[PDB]
Parts: sequence; structure tokens; C-alpha cells
Amino acid sequence: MFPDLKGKRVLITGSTEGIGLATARLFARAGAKVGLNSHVDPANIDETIASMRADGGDAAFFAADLATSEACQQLVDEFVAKFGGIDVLINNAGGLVGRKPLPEIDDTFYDAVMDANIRSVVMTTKFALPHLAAAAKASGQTSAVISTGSIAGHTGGGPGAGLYGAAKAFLHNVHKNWVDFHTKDGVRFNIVSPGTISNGIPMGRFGTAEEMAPAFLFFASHLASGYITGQVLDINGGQYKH
Amino acid sequence: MFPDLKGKRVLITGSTEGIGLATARLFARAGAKVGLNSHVDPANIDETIASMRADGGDAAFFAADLATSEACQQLVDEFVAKFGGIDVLINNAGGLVGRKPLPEIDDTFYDAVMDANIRSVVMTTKFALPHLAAAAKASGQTSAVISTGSIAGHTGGGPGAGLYGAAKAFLHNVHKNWVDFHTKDGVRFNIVSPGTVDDVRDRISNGIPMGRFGTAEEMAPAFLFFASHLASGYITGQVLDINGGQYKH
Amino acid sequence: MFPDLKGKRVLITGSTEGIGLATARLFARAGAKVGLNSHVDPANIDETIASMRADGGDAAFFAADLATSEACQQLVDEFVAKFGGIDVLINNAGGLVGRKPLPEIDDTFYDAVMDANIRSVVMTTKFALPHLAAAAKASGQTSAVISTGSIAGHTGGGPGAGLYGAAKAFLHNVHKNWVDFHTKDGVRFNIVSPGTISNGIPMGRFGTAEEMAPAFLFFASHLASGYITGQVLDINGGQYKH
Amino acid sequence: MFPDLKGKRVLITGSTEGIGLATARLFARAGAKVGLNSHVDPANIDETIASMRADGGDAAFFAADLATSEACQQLVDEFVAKFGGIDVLINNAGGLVGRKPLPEIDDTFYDAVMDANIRSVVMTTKFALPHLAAAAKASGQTSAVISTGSIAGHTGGGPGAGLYGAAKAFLHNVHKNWVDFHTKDGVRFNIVSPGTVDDVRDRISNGIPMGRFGTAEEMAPAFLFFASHLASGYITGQVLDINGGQYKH
Repeated sequence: MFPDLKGKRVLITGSTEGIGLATARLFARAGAKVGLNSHVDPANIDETIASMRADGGDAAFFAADLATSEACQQLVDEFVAKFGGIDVLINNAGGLVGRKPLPEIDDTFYDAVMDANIRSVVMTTKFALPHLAAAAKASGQTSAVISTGSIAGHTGGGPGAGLYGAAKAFLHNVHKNWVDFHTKDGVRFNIVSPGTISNGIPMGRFGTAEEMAPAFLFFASHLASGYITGQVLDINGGQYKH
Repeated sequence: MFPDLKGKRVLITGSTEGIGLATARLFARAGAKVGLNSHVDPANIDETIASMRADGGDAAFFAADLATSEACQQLVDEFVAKFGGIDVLINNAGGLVGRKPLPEIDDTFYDAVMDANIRSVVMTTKFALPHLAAAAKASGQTSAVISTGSIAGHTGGGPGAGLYGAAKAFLHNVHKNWVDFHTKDGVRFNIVSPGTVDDVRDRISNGIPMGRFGTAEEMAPAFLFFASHLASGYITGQVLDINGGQYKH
Repeated sequence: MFPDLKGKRVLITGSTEGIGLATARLFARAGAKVGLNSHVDPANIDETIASMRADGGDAAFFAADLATSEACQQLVDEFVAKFGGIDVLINNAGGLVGRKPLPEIDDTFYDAVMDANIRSVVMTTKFALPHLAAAAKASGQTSAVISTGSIAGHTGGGPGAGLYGAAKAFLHNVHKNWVDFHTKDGVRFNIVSPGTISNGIPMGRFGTAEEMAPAFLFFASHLASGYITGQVLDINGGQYKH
Repeated sequence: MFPDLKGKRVLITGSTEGIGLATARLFARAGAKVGLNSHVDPANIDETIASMRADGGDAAFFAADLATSEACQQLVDEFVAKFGGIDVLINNAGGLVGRKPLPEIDDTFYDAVMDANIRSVVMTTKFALPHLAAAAKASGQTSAVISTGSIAGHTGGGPGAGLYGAAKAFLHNVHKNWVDFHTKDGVRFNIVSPGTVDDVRDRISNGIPMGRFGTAEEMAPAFLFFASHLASGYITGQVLDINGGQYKH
């Protein structure tokens, strides 16, 4: 959609499914070098790369479960290894990984949800940073970091989803620091916060995944979101006002 | 820059200099018909219109002060007369209108700051709504309203700027009420919220993580993004702060 | 409730009814010199003053409709005239003054709602300021300003109440300035924001007026809210999280 | 200071110095039984207990690190064993636990900051809940949980403090989930959020409208206020920032 996205190294966690996939398509279709990601190789990974390669862009697939740090380190290495550097990081990887009411919340479930949603976004962002900071000085422009938020990061988790809500709230926050201490390194930080009961949505609809994806492109584009950093954008249909 | 804005009819208030202008010129480059607006025309106007028609869209100036509901009405009637409808509304009109600390606020001041920033926005939107809605029925898509906010609408205004800050805060809130009862009517409401914009100038540029104010040019793309049903079709009720990290909503 | 409230000049707009009344009772009952207010003299004003005079405090009644500036100026003068100064201002005066959908919103209704809720809180606060600033230097402590907010100041007006919501949002904001530019004068600013559909309140109940009133006392007390200024406190039962 | 806190049973974590302490001592002066807590007891402890029993309430120390769910459990069992219930829970335990910029964060650090501030709060509340609820059935009133937040939970943390800021932000949010599904259980959840607390010390005191940090003593009354069903019975889900105007939530 945006011209300057042409020829850009874009790393996208959780891009094999849903929103992460939806965006990936748009990034290649703007002529960008996308990195796909998942816990395990999806059946038709190569036929997917064929679509994106044809759209004007280029792609690759690096499997990794980011709940662990070493995995975050390698995912970064292997993407760098193919395209040689990074301009955009899209921390889409995450999820409920279940529902549990408070009394049922134990160490096992807690850690499954915490590391899935937070440690992933942190450690990855850490390993991607000095590469992102490079891309920015190189171009004299600005690299970009985007993470996937939620309405729950404002209002709190749904039924049994307490940790998921607060984990996204954690991310909304931790970016504000990263803006304070790494704006000087030429890296922007921003969040797309998708909003999914139908009576409390003025629109009535739920949100699709191609309803979400453009915000990401907007937030990665220096031309478009040059002076915007440290913001959350809720694509929810009016379920929450932010 | 966005495709589906070709031939969309766009009214933009206070739109003949700074942000409002930079926004319009770019709205020209998408091929959209735009309503330029000011209290009074500048000499520039014909050039502006020209360059805007050169870039592949269309322009047309309408004079109006929005401190008075009647101007807010007739302004819509004129625009709509010319282009036979509205697809996007941009409430940019507003301003500090001086800087008085609390003690020094009189009624002519209070009215001036309020009428400039709130009354305008409110009434203009009111008159527009049934037209906006109209186009939205036609398209089967969505017309869009976009109001220019401010950082002060979150942090409170600067020296003698209290009423500006609060007036913007007002807009942030009232948009939410409008999201409730007029999403039905097919109109999306959103807010671009600029930070401070171009010894006192220096001291504040220090704190902003990007070590400066924004150029009018950096506030523009957001509006289009908000205008583009393609881009922002399922986004209404939001605020987008373009401030170099000055505040993080 | 708080010891230091004993012997304090407290001005309370809209104190003849509901919450403003509820609080007034508590202020006198802590030994304070309260100023009551209304648009027009209420029938049993003097029997009310009898209750408060008996509780350990003292009171008076100054009628005024604060939609106009000159009225705000006199209300301030006449209270000062009786007790000689001000330590606490409680901008409770306000209200919907109707419901109107957007298309029906005209100059007459607009101004009725705007001046009732904003100009009142502004001009009054203006005229009270230098007297409040005096009380603070005198005691070396801090005077206090409190205003009545709403859930609507966060979420937006109810049906036809667009302006009421945004007007309270206006107040939430304008205090943040007053904190910036008059903390030096020894004056604190804070807001009690009462929250009144029963399915979206976790508690189930609506709020009473003696459920609200203590927050005010807490916010006026230097002993209790010495270091707190520029905050909003929602007494809503969990309808909105702030 | 508040009446209806006479004989209420109150657990307070990290409550043997600074804010947590100043809070407890005042909780003594209301005539409430309090659970003092630390990793390890200081020598002070007996004096503290004494002065707290002198002031007309009661004390009792329990050692525990809350980085581990088991300690969070047994700590509740001990307290509840001694005083046969809970009426108020105060999750104060937490801290910076060092200051590392992003690159320098390792897992032993990340775990340390997370376990200290989030895991604790979560689990402790979990174990407490059924007891808190219990007392609430008895009273026909409300037990109360109160978690110590921070300014960084809104503004993001300071140098090397990113994880502290975010952990507090986590608490702000999770309390809302708990308000939904456990108001039923008669427990109110709220947050006192201190700003920074007592050349680097100087430079930040500049911006705070009250030209300083808060004393532990100024953060204390809020907690009681939140504890007192009398005072705060219809308040749950809120945050109270005691920061001299540093941030205005």
C-alpha cells in the first residue's frame, strides 16, 4: 500500500495464521522481504512463499516456539542470515493458550501464558534491536517495531483470560520504555490492538483479519508514521474507546 | 496515496495553512475533492487550488468562522451544493486564541476559546451527519469524520493554554458518544492528535523522544488513513497521537 | 472522619441536593464551616443549618445559579464575607439539564449544558483561587479543590447526553493544567467521579449518595491526601476501570 | 484513623520498611491485626510489633519470598492459622531488583523482576480469595484486596527499569479481570500507585508539581481508605496515584 515499503526486511512472528498471515500478504504485495514464523512447519509453506514471491516481494519460513529465549535468538539469526538485516519487527506471536479462573491458575498454566505472550515479545525485540538500529542509521530514516495488542490490554481479560489481558497490558507499557530509551537508536515502537457481546460493539460485526492488517503497514511505513511512536491503535469497531 | 479516496468528497476546516493545509494537498494527490476553509481567504488560495487540481483531485474555498452555528450550517450547504455530498469530514478548525492564566480569563476569552474549538466541531458535525450518513447508504461502506485533537487533551494545556487543552479533551470524549449512536448511520469517528507543532521552542523539544516538534507534513497521512474505508474500515472511536513519543496514549 | 477537617471553610456548590448534600453533612460532622448552595432558596434551609450547626460544625446558604460569571463572583464574595476565607472548594454543581440526540442539539440547549457544567467550575474556581492560596500559606499546609466528575467523562455521554459526558471530560482535563500552574500556590486539585445497565456493573447495585461522600473528605484532608493532586476517583462499583 | 478497621485482619506483603511499613504502623492505629512480611526479619521487628501493639492493634511477622507460589500459599495458611481469617489483603511486595537496559536483560533477570512483582501478587491473591470471600459472607459487607502499583505502570519505567514498569502495568490490568469475576465473591480490588519514592534524585524532583518525591508516610492513608468498607464500599477497580502531580491518571 505504501511506496517506501518496497524492498524491506520484515520479520513477523505468528505469521502462518490469521492476522499475522493477513499482514504478511500485504507486505509482500508492497514488494517486501517477509519472514514467516510458526511453532512447527505448516503443510503448504512453500506454496505460500510462491504467492508472496509472485506479488513483487520475497519470503522465507523459520519455525520457532518463542516461549524460550534461545529460540528467539535463533529466529533472529536465521532471518538475518537470509536477508542480511532487519527494518521491521512484528510481534504478532501470542494467544490465550487456554482459559482458567483465578482459583485454578497454577504455575504450569501461568508460565505457559506468560512466556507465550511476554518473554517472546521481549527477548525477540531485544535480539532484533541492534539490527533494527543498523537499518535506520544506514537509511538515515527509522526502523519500526510493531506488536499485537488487545482490547483486553485496556479492559482486562475475558472469562478465564486474566493473564492474557494483563500480558497485553504489559506490552502496551513496555513499549513506552523502549520509546524513551531507544528512540535515539532510530527505532519506532507502536501497537495494533485488535478487538476480538455484539450489543457492546456499535458496529455489530466482529473483526476479520484483513480488517486489521493495514494498520500494521501504516505503522511500519516511515513515510506514513514517521513522527508517530509509542501508540496503541485499537481495531475493534467501537467496543472500547482509546 | 490511498486508492479508494479517488473522487471522495472531503470537507476540511481551518485547512489553508499548517496541518490542515498539508493534509489537503495530500488529499489532492489521492484524487479527492476537497473543501478548503478559513475565516478569510489568503492570496495563496488560487495557487493552492491549482497545485491541488494539478495533483489530480479538486479544490474549492469557502470562507467561514465556526464560532457560530449558522456559519457551521451554511458552510455545509455550500460545500454540499458544489459537490453534491460529503464522504469525509475533517474538523481541524481550532486554536489557542491567546494564552491567559486562570485569573486573567474573562468571558470574551472563555467564549472565544470554547466557540473556536468545541462549538464549531459539534455543530459542523451535526449538519454534516445526515449527508455523511447519506453517502454511506449509497456506498454500502462508510463515510468518516475526523477531528483534530491535541496532546493537551491528555496532559492538560500549557501556559495560559488551559481552555485549549480541555476543549480538545472534550472532543476526545464526545466522539465516543457519537460512535455509540451514529455507527448505525454508517459514519466512523476518529481523532488525529498532534503534539506541539511548528528559547521556549527549545526547552520542550528536549523532552520529546524525537528531540523536536512534528512538521505539518507528518500529521497529514494519518487523516487519510482514517479517511480510507479500505485502510480503517473497522476503526472508529480511536485517537492517534503524532508527537514523537511526547505522550504515549 | 478526618481530624484536621475540624475548623475548615468549605464551599460546596449544588450542596442542597443529593451528593453535595450528603458530603456537606459529613463536613459539618467533622467540625467544619460549610457553605451550601442552590439555584433558589430551598424550603427548609434553616432547619438544615440547625442539623449541621449541632454536629460540631457551622453552615450558611448562598443561593446562586452559576451558569453566569457574575453569580460565581458573588457566591465567592458572600461566603468569604461570612467565614473570612476558603480552604476547600467542592464544584459539585452541574447536571444533564436534559437529553438531546446530536441532530437536535442547538445553541440554546448547547449553552444551557455548557455553562451549567463548565463555566461554573471554571469561573468559580478562578474567584476562589487567591483565597485558597491564602489559606495554604497561612497554615503552611495545602488548600484543596474538588470537582464532581462522571463515568461519562471517561466513556462518553449516555443517550442524548453527549455534552454532559464531554463536559466532565473537560473538567478531568482542565484540573491537570491547574495542577501544573497552581501547585506552587499551595492548592490541590482532584475529582470524585460517581458512576450513575445493572449487568455491566459487577456489583449489581447503583450508587447511593452516602456511598460517594467520603472520597470528598479524603480528598480535602491534607493529612490524608497531602501528596495526591491531579487525580480522578471513580465511585462506580466496577462499571468502568480507572 | 478509620473506625470500622478495628479488629480487621490484614495481611501486608513486603511490609517491614518504607511504604509497606508506614502503612502497617498506621493500620495498627486503627486497631487492626496485621501480617508483617519480608524475605527475612530485621532486628527492628520486635520494636515494630511492640509499637504496633502499643498503638492499639496487633502485629505478627511471617518470613517469605513471593517469587514462588508455594511460599505465597503457606504464607496465607500461617496468617489465617494465627488470626483465623482475612479481611484485607495488601500486595505491596515488589521492587526494581536492579536496572538493566534491554540488551542486558537475561532470563535470571527477567524471571527475577517478573517473579518478584507479578507471580507473587497473582498467587497470593489466589490463595487469599476464598478466605477473603469467606469473611465477606460473614460480615455481609466486603473484604478488600489492595495492590501497590507505580507511576511507571502508566508512563513506562525508568533507566533499566522497563520490566518493573510493565509488571506494574500488568497489575493495573489484571485487577479489572478480578473485579469482573469476584465482585460476586464480595471482595473489592484497588490499587494505590505511588510515584517515585525516597544528582539523579534531584533532576526528577524538578518536574513533579510538588517539587519532590513522596514520603512513605503519604502513601499510607490511601490504603486504609481503600480498606475501609465504610469509606470505599462502592469503589472497586480503581487506581489512586500518589505522586505530587507527576502523572495525572
